[PDB]
Amino acid sequence: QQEKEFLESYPQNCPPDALPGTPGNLDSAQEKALAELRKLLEDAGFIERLDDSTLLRFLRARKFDVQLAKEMFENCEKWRKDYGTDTILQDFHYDEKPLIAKFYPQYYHKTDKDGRPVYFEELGAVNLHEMNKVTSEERMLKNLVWEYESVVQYRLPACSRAAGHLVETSCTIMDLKGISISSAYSVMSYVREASYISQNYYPERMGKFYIINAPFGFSTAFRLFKPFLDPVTVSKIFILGSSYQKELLKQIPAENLPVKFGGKSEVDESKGGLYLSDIGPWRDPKYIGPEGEAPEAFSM
Ligand SMILES: O=C(NCc1ccc2c(c1)OCO2)c1ncc(Br)cc1F
Repeated sequence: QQEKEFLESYPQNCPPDALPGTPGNLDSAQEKALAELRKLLEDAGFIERLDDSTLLRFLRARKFDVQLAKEMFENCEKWRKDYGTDTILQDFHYDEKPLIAKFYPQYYHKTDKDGRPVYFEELGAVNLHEMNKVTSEERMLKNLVWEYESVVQYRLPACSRAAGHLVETSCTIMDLKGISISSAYSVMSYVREASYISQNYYPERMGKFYIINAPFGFSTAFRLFKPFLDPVTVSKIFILGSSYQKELLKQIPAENLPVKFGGKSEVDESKGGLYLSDIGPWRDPKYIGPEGEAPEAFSM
């Protein structure tokens, strides 16, 4: 089978200091639960996506409850059927991206110190009025699941090879510079849907989340209630104000961080600039495997 060929083409163990329940770091209890859940899925008829990394993501998502995790998996499979996710990399074509990239900037640029692909989202700059001139929110969400499928199929394997260990997760940087109460309400619908797709259909894919240029009240609230979030979440999520450069550089090598966020990585304006760039390990022949090089989101 070619799923066998694929998972053998990149490192499959997480580093030993990763949170427990991750691949390669399983205690006796968890080990039993994993094949127990697998058996049920096999019995239920599933053939696809029954690998350790996948099943453990759902397991870690339901505190290792084998039954709730089966529900989660089944629902996701149903969604993949209805939504058409298994074929989205062929069917969907976001050809309007060049026109609307400035309106809502979203790009993947290199990796962080743990080998995770970095996702940049400049939400603060969002201008939906201009965007809705050319696209719909239905189309914005397809592009989200398209990018997501790109990460799973092409970005994460390449990142795994480039780092020497399994990379299951992305590192998200969300820039609020420019956000207002007006525009906040205007993107709530999209963010809420994206959040639902993320948690329910792509569990445990979020590894680091940085919000930068947060407004004072938002920044403050997090600071005050920090002592009451569980320590696993408090190590994944960072809400930062206007001085985030040193915080980003602890997580992303300066050579991989865009100059505009305080690093050295540059992108030629000849290729459409950073808003249209997709640079990383997934574009390097040394780290591309039997999956082949990933697609590009648009024609040009
Ligand atoms: O969880 C993820 N990203 C974190 C995140 C960060 C901001 C968001 C969001 C999700 O959904 C809405 O806004 C996430 N990352 C990569 C892949 Br593939 C799937 C995902 F669900």
